[PDB]
This record gives sequence, C-alpha cells and structure tokens, in this order.
Amino acid sequence: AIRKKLVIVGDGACGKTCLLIVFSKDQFPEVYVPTVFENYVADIEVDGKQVELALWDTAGQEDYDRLRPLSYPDTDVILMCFSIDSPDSLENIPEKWTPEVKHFCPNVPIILVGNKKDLRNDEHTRRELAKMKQEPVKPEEGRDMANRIGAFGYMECSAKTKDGVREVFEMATRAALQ
Amino acid sequence: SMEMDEKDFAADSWSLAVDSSFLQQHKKEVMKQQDVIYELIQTELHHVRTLKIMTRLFRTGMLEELHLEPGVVQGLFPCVDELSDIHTRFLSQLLERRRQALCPGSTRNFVIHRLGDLLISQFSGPSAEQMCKTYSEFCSRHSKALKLYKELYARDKRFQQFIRKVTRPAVLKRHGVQECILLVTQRITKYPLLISRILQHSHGIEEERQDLTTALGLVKELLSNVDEGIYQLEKGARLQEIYNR
Ligand SMILES: NC(=O)c1ccc(NC(=O)[C@@H]2CCCO2)cc1
Repeated sequence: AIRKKLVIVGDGACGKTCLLIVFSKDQFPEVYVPTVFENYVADIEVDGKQVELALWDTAGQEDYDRLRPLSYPDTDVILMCFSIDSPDSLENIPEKWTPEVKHFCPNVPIILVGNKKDLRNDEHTRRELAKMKQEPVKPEEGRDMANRIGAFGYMECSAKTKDGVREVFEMATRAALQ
Repeated sequence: SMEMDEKDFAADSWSLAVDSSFLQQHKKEVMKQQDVIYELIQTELHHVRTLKIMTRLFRTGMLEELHLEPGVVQGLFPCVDELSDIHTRFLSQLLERRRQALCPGSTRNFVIHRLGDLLISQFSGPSAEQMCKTYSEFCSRHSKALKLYKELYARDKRFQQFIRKVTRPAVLKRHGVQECILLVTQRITKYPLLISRILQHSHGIEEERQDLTTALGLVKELLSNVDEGIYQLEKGARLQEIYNR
C-alpha cells in the first residue's frame, strides 16, 4: 500500500473530531464519545488501489497560529469542514481557512465538507437559528462556496447517523492519489 | 507501557472499566465526569508511550546499530529525554491519584474527586517553566527533524532497512518517526479540550470547579507562551534570511 496523509481543518464547532472518530472506530461510540483524536492509519481500497491513509485533526490548534501549521507538512489531501447548523462556520472558510491552507499546502486538493447534515431537518436547530435571522446551510450554498474557493469537490455527511462518512474518506483517498 | 497500566486503561471508557455493580451506585453526572478524567489519563499513558518509542526504539536503536554522523540522532529526536521526564512524572502523579482512590478489595473501582489541584501544580511554577521551554525548543525544531528524517531515508540504505524493520509490527502502525513528532507537537493543545469537558461535569463541589477553572487558565497561558516562542529552524538557513524575518 502507498502511504498518504490527510488533515481536517475548520472552526472549533465544525464536527471534525467526531467525523474522524466515527470513521476510525470499528464500533460506533454508543457509550462514550471521545473528546480528542490522537491519529489513525486507515486501510482503504479505492478503485482497485490499496492505500494507508494517515488521519490528523487540528482541533485544539485553532487559536495558535504558530503551532497549527506544524500539522501541514507533506499533507496529500485536506478535508475543510464546516457545520450545516452553523452558517457562521461557512463564512470563515474563504478568508480565514482557505488562504492558510493554500499557503502551507500549495497544490493540495481541498474537499469542502458540510458536517451534521442531519440537523438540516431538526426543529430545535431551525428554531435556534431563526432567532439570529439565520437558517441551516443550504446544499447550493455549500456547493457555491466550494466552487468559489477552488475546492476539488463538495460533499456532505452526518457523523451521528454515519451517512456519507465512508464516501468522504474514499473520495479523499482518490484526491490524494491524483 | 507496562501491562498493569494497559489493562487498567484497556476499556473505551471509565463506565466500561469499572464493575457494573460499582457503576450502578453513581449519579449520571459523576459517571460523565469520570469518563473524561479517564480519557485524560489514558491519552497521557499513550503520550508517554509515544515518547518511549522515540527514545528506546528509534533513538537508541540508531545509536547502537547505525553509524550516523554526530548530532544527527539529536536532530531527529530533539528534547525527547526532557519531554519523557516531564510527562512520566505527570503520568506518575495521575496514576497515583487513581490508585489512592481504589476501593479496598478492588484494582479497577475508583472515583477521582480532586483532579484540579494536581493540574494547577503541573501547569504552574517550575514545572510549567520547564514545559514552556521544552515545547518552545521542540516545536521550533519540528520541521528540521522531518526534513532530516526524509533526507536519511532517501540516501541511506541501512537507515531505510532499520526503519522498515522496527516499524514493521502492527502495534507500530501509527508510530513512525514523523507520526511520533506530530503526536508530541499536538499533545499540548489537547489539554484545554479535556480540562474544559471535565470542568463541564465538575460543578457539584465549588472548590473543584474553581481549581479546574484556574487549571484551564494556566494551560492556556502556557500554550500562548509556547506559540509566541516558536521560530522554525532550517538546516543551512543563512543569517540574512533570519534577520530579514
Ligand atoms: N473502501 C474501503 O476500504 C473502506 C474503508 C472503510 C469503510 N468504512 C467506513 O467508512 C464506515 C464509516 C462509518 C463506519 O465505517 C468502508 C470501506
């Protein structure tokens, strides 16, 4: 297998840690959801090619501008996350996360990922957002931002129900192979 | 890691580690608090273990089996002895706090009610100064270490064979040289996430909520100081490139 490296970036409440935990764990965390993610080396077979994909989180590094870039060396694919229940996490993508990743990871494919897609049809989420003149991120709003920032592609998933999780990591492997 | 500690931290959580008859005797809030304290100790155990792989497996194996130029092994594993000393002592205190709290007749049933004070001690005074100086040095030498590793792996056959041999076992899957370096750099930024979640479930005793709030503040000051003290070293960087920063 060829070795590839993946790093997930995004705001503190974007759901990046939960996404890495659910993908890596063999059994879903029904008793305890871990606070942090150390690292993992996933065995993935995509389109007939065997890859060892090493997974890394940037959670905890959001406020430390000189510590955070040390996670970037030799990255082959970036998952850039936002939460669908947080339109404010989408607005930070183009002028905060995108220029940083393009500077430290030139030519590295970025997949923009909309997490917590299950909250798009959650009444509590819709009521809370409606108090700040907001609504859950629309599918076209995600695609348009991905198009604008020069992302390799746009995908959506739910770490809670597991829907879309496998497809995100299999597509990340294909991007890393290009 | 030693077998005694691995078995004590083998379960996915505190609620799965203790006996179910002991678990049933506690309130949900106590269980939530204990599950996060257990994760902090379990990840500290794994972090000290990463430092042992770096010093004993990699560093020592290179000195005893390879003929590398002087000061090359130091460049690959900067501050590893100092880091191991800081974290082994911290782990010792965390493990003794759990051990003191075990019920008589049990090696697995315990509740830690007073973690805040231990965290204030670790993240204040001389021990905090040592952590700040050591991580400022380590994180400033991080890129240099990865480049030196990549150079040696590409040009030295015996170095390539040594790495492939010692990293072949399945238990080393996540612990290659470059993975260990990033695991260590990322460790310090895990602390505020763990402490904030422990604090979220430690409101029952006001003295404990206060101590954890103080510990959280101390960790953040330490991280801010480390972040401000970083400047990446580069092999062959000229003085002109440095003073024109
Ligand atoms: N193509 C592969 O080698 C492959 C790797 C991993 C998976 N599993 C998952 O992605 C799911 C996601 C939640 C639990 O496991 C499936 C296939």
